[PDB]
Parts: sequence; C-alpha cells; structure tokens
Amino acid sequence: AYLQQSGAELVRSGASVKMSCKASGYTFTSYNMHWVKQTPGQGLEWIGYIYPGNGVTNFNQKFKGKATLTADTSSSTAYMQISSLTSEDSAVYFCASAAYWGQGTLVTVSSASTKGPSVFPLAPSSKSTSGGTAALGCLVKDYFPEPVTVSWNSGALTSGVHTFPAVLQSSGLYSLSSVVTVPSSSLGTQTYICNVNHKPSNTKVDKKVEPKSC
Amino acid sequence: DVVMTQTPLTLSVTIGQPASISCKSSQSLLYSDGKTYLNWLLQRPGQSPKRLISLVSELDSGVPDRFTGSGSGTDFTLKISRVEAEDLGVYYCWQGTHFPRTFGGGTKLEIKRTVAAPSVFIFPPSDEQLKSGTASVVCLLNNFYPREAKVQWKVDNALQSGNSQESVTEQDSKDSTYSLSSTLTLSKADYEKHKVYACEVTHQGLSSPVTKSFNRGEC
Amino acid sequence: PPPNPNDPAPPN
Repeated sequence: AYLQQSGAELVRSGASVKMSCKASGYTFTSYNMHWVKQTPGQGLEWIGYIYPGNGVTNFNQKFKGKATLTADTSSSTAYMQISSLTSEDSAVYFCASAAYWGQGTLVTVSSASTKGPSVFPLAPSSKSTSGGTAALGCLVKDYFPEPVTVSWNSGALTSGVHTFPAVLQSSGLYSLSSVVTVPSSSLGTQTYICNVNHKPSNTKVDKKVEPKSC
Repeated sequence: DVVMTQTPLTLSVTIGQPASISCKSSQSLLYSDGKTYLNWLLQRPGQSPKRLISLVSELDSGVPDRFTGSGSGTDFTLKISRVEAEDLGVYYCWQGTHFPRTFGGGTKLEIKRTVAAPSVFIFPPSDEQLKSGTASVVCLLNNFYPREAKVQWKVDNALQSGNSQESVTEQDSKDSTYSLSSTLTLSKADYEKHKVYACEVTHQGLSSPVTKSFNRGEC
Repeated sequence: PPPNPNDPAPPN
C-alpha cells in the first residue's frame, strides 16, 4: 500500500503552507496518521497525529498552535497546515500511518524569487568511454530552491543512472549533474533525453544528449 | 518526554556479518492494553523511511527473516543474522506508548567491501552554455570504493584551485560503491585563454593516478 | 493481514 505526498513548496517567512498525503491500500480510518519533521542530516521529530476515524488530534507541544491536521475521509487524504513559517521550518515533512511512510514534502522558507534551471548536455565522446561503455549526462544549473527531479527517456531509463546531490554555487543558486553509463556500441541508434522538472518555478525541460564528434 | 537512546551511532559491516542495534527508552514502553509499541524503521538517503518491525518483534510483510526484533520494558534490540548489501541506511527506533511520540537518534549501517577503482570520464562544455558566456567542464568518477578520492583539475598543466565544486553519491545499495562528480567553471573569456583541460584522479584502487584530458576546439 | 499499529488509536 502507499502514501502519496504533494510536491515541494517555496514559501515566504511569516506565510503558511498546506501539504497533502493521499492514502491507499489500507483502511485510512483505522490508524493514526502521523506527521514527522526531518531537518536534512538530522533525525526525526514527531509533530502530531490525527485519527481519521473520529478526527481526534494529538500534538507535540512544540507545534501546538502552529500545525493544523485534518483528514478528508471521502478522498482518504490527510492534510497538514503550518502557519507563521520561519527559517527553522525549512525541512522535509513526512506522513506515516500503519506500515507506510510517504515520500516527503520539501518546504523551503525564503523571500527570494524562484529561478528555473538551465539544462546543458554532458555529451559522450572518446573522452567519456571506459571499458567499452560510454558515459553521458545533463548538467542542471542555476536554479532555486531545491528540488529538481531528473528522469531519463520519460522514465524508461533507470539503470546505470547517478543523479548527484546538488551543490550550492556562490551565487546562491544550485547546480547538479545526472549521468548514465550505456553501451558505447549503440550511441548511434539510441536516443537519450533528460527530463527535468522544477515545481517551484513551474519549469519542465527535456534535453536530448547527442554524441560529440571527438 | 521519553528519550530513546540508540547505539551504536555507526555500524561498519561486511557482507555476511551479523549486526545488532540497541534501543533503550528512559521509561517503560508497556501500554495499558498490555502491548509494547516499539517500531523499527530503515531510511535510505533521499528516500523515505520504511517500517521493518512493530510491536517489538512483529515483522512487516515482505521484510526478510534475517531481521529480528526483541526486548521488553526499556531494552530493545534489532538484529540482522547476516548483512546484505541492500541493508545499508539509517535505522531508527520509535516509541508509540507515550506523548510526545519520540524517535531514537539513528544508527547508520555502512558496508565495507573490496577496493574498487573508479571509471573516469570527462565532458567538455556544451555549445549552449558557451553561448551564454560560461564554460563548465565535468569530471566523473564512477563506482569506486572506498569513498576517499582526489580530483585535481589542471589547465595547460597548471594546477587549479578555487573554481570547482564536487559532490559524492550515497553508497550504492547493490554494489556498495560511491560515485563523484566535479565541475570546473570558468567564464567563456577565461576558457578561451587555454588549450588543455585535464582532471587527474588519485584513488587506492588505481596503481598510479589517471588523467583524462581534452584540447579546447578539438574537443 | 492488516498491518499492526505503530501506536494506540485514541478513544472516541
């Protein structure tokens, strides 16, 4: 079964955010629905729960009057609203119930404007071959905030991929690379397209990566 | 609050090795219905937690029987009979008996394996980026062990400092290796002042350092 | 089989 959370959010200091958690494959009304904060690099902190069978909530005193938890039993969807956001609220937020955890919602608290990425090919060549394999990729540069999602060939390519952790550039924008190792033999017959999605700027970019002559 | 103390902080294990993680609570976890609400989770980087065990010892569906949970009162243990490559990540216990619900600090399980040399690749800047006024050169080190690796950028054989950034992946869940990407970034004007762009890689799996390079314009 | 709870449900 599964819990599907809503996408990442950029929100201003002092504003509020609302995120969702759609449940399937177990009885939504029979288990407490938990929300849990993780500051990246750190542990897990419990915010509170709602029991969808009767609406009862229980909170960590730290989050009382900051977090509001609700549950729509007709759609089997739980919601968390956090008000009066500060820098300490930038984190990944998980929902968890029964045997399942959601995939997390990344919230970034910032007054800076969002910026979509530029996407540049990392073209395969005689300088990116090793043992008869070839590497190729995409350089996803100059975006804010995290995250971007990268797929290859609309999700038909997953094997051999390394999508690296982003680095923070001195401009305050992020940059990441995503690479794949493939047969060198079939660079003339296969097509490799990196698909880049940046929800906070509503940017989608598809970039075909073609071999260099060298 | 009821504090959950997990030890060790890190487990460094070989494939096939037994492993044990301790979780001690500051107060008894026995609830008034007679059950003890102690759960174990495993989280992999950039992934969500997955529940492995609930009610101290009950394995969730699909969890391998190499995992066992035991304990009572304040003292709990998760054991792995023989570690497999896919077991890496951060294990957490968490208690469901008291308010607030609380989590242990995590135990990181990492895999030790044989040394593996990196495969090394280099990428010139794209025409699209050069048109915008910047040149990024990328050096890629794939599937190596241990994590320590040295990347040195050289431009016309001059050692660079101050114009590159790198990052390393999490450890791989299948082959227990790491990969590394390094980006050298110059203005187009500076890029066009030089000819040979090289990255030199030092790693314990290599008998001597490996250099990948290209000449600007030729490549 | 339904999954075990993480923690007890609240009374009504």
